[PDB]
Parts: sequence; structure tokens; C-alpha cells
Amino acid sequence: SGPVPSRARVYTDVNTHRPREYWDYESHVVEWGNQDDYQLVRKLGRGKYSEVFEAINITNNEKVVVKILKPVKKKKIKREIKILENLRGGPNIITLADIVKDPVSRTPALVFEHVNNTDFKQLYQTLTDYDIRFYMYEILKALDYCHSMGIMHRDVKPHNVMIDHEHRKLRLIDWGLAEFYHPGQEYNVRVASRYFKGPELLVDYQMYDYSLDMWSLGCMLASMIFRKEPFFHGHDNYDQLVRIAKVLGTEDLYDYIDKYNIELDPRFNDILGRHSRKRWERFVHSENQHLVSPEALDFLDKLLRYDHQSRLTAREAMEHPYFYTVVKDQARMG
Ligand SMILES: N#C/C(=C/c1c[nH]c2ccccc12)c1n[nH]c(N)c1C#N
Ligand SMILES: N#C/C(=C\c1c[nH]c2ccccc12)c1n[nH]c(N)c1C#N
Repeated sequence: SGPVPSRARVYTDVNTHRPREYWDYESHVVEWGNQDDYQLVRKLGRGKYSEVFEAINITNNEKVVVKILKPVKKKKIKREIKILENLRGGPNIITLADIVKDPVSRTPALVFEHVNNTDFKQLYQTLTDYDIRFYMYEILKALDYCHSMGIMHRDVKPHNVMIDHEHRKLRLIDWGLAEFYHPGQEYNVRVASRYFKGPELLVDYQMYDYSLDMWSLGCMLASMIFRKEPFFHGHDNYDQLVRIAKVLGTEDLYDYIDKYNIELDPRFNDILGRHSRKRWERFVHSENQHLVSPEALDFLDKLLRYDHQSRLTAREAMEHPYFYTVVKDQARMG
């Protein structure tokens, strides 16, 4: 007896009514820019499948970021490209400025707009209550947009949210794990960073959807308002679910498992133990209380739910009273 099927309760059939070309990334034909337009300046970091450089566009002296892709399935590169082109211009979505390659070796690279980021390990220490509300709202705009365009990000975490704080400018980056949502599809659960993996991933429930990103977002919120990063700190994927259970409680976890007829690894129920659901107020201390409000705790509570169908959508989240003062500020006459 296998697990009960599931489908997204929003944007379920966005890709269904799109032209095949929209989601059939395998058939996408890349339009290549010119490699010689860019000069590498400094290495910023290294992914498992890429190397990331600060660069300059020499035709206009603008800073950019160049991500050189290591040898990998072309299918994976084409998926990231198609997704970035589909979402280009969307609110707080990183802009893919160009796609280039060594014309002889064919080694390809993605070129992005530059964000003058403050590393989150430094920045979050200094964020005010209003700053958190504001940037959470910006992330929600990006997620509602990509979800409405039929795409799951699947790697929401502080490292993938670039913030130029003095310009109050936020971009959601690294779309390398993102995928098109098709109802009934069984997806790879090996996505997202350990600390931001939703319960569905940790229990190997493959028929997940956009709501995975809302779990990850709730993990970020908790880490910001409680000044504990990451909030759920497991030592491996099994222990990650234990850390969640110690806060959300084991009864609601086993209710979730039961509802979807999920078969848990035998090892789990010995390490999961029995835990009451904790009040979110328990994590409020003198040092973080200026970032916590009844509205913050109510909002967080509505994101961090075992049942993916029970989590707020990005659109529902933007309606929450937590964002009242932010929404007025955004109401811009310009
Ligand atoms: N240096 C160097 C490399 C340069 C490039 C290869 N394509 C590119 C496309 C646009 C801009 C630079 C390169 C490189 N090629 N292959 C790697 N793994 C590299 C590294 N680092
Ligand atoms: N890593 C990475 C990326 C950006 C940065 C990493 N450290 C930084 C330090 C200062 C300024 C920008 C970055 C990045 N990855 N993908 C993109 N589109 C990016 C942009 N911008």
C-alpha cells in the first residue's frame, strides 16, 4: 500500500496550459552572447557544479557575476537557463544578463546582474524588526511570482538571498535546483540545504510542490526573529526531522505520516521519541524580543506545518498583518 497522492492547492496546472516550449527545457535552443564582453576580476566562491566570479562588462564598465559551469549533464544546464529566462523581470528574481561560452572548448557560463551583498552572518545581526518584515515581503514577492510561473525554487536559504542593504535591494539567486511543477510528478527529494529541508523531503514523500519553498522560508523567518541561525540544526537528515519534532511535536508528525500513508524507516521512531508541541514564545529571550511580535509568531506558526497542504501560500502570506506597515510603504505613488 503506497503513499496517498497530492497536488498543489495553488497554480496546479500553470504548466499544463502553457505552450510545450515553456516547460520543455530539453528542446530549448540557447542564444549565446559574447564571452569577450566580460573580464573576470575575483573568485567569489565555488559550488559543487560551478565556480563563481565577480566580473566586469567591459562594454559599459558595469559589475556582473559570472558562474562558470563545470562539466555536467547538458539537461541540467538547460533547465536552469530556461527557468531563469522564464522568470526574468519578475520581482526580486536575479536577472540573467547573458549566457556565454569559450567558443573553442564550449565551457559555458551564466552572467548575472551584480548585487553588492552583505554576508548574512554579518547582516542578520544588525537587522531591525522592520528590516525583517520588509525583506520577508520581498522574498514572498519572488516566490509568489516563480510559483505563479509554474516553478519551484527548492533551495531557499539565507545564502541564496542576496541583499544590498543600503539600497534595500533583494534578489533570490541560484536557480540550479529549481524545477517545473507538474501535478502528480514524483520529484527527487534530494534538494534544499539540510537545515531548510521540509518534512516531506525528510520522510521521502516525492509528490511535493511549491509549498516546499514555504517551509524553507519559515525556517529563515525563525532564524531571523529568534537570532538563531539555522533554527533547526540537525547533524544529518534523520536528526533534522528529530530537531523539527522537538519543536512542532511528534503527535502532529505522526498525524501527517498517517494522512499520507507514508512508510517511515524503522530507525526513525526510536530516535523521534515523544515530544510535546512547543509554544513559539519559548524561543523569545531578552536579546531577540525586539524582533518578535504576536504577528510574527502567528505568521511563523502558519508557515512551519508538517502538512505541506496546510502551509500558507506566498500570496496568503503577503496578506498577513505582520506586513501591514510594509504594504503601506510599497504603495508607492512614485
Ligand atoms: N580560468 C578559467 C575558465 C574560464 C572560462 C571558461 N569559460 C568561460 C566562459 C566565460 C568566461 C570565462 C570562462 C575555466 N574554464 N573551465 C573552468 N573550469 C574554468 C575555471 N575556473
Ligand atoms: N555566490 C554568489 C553570488 C553572489 C555573491 C557572492 N558573494 C558576494 C559578495 C559580494 C557581492 C556579491 C556576492 C551569486 N550567485 N548567483 C548569482 N546570480 C549571484 C549574484 N549576484
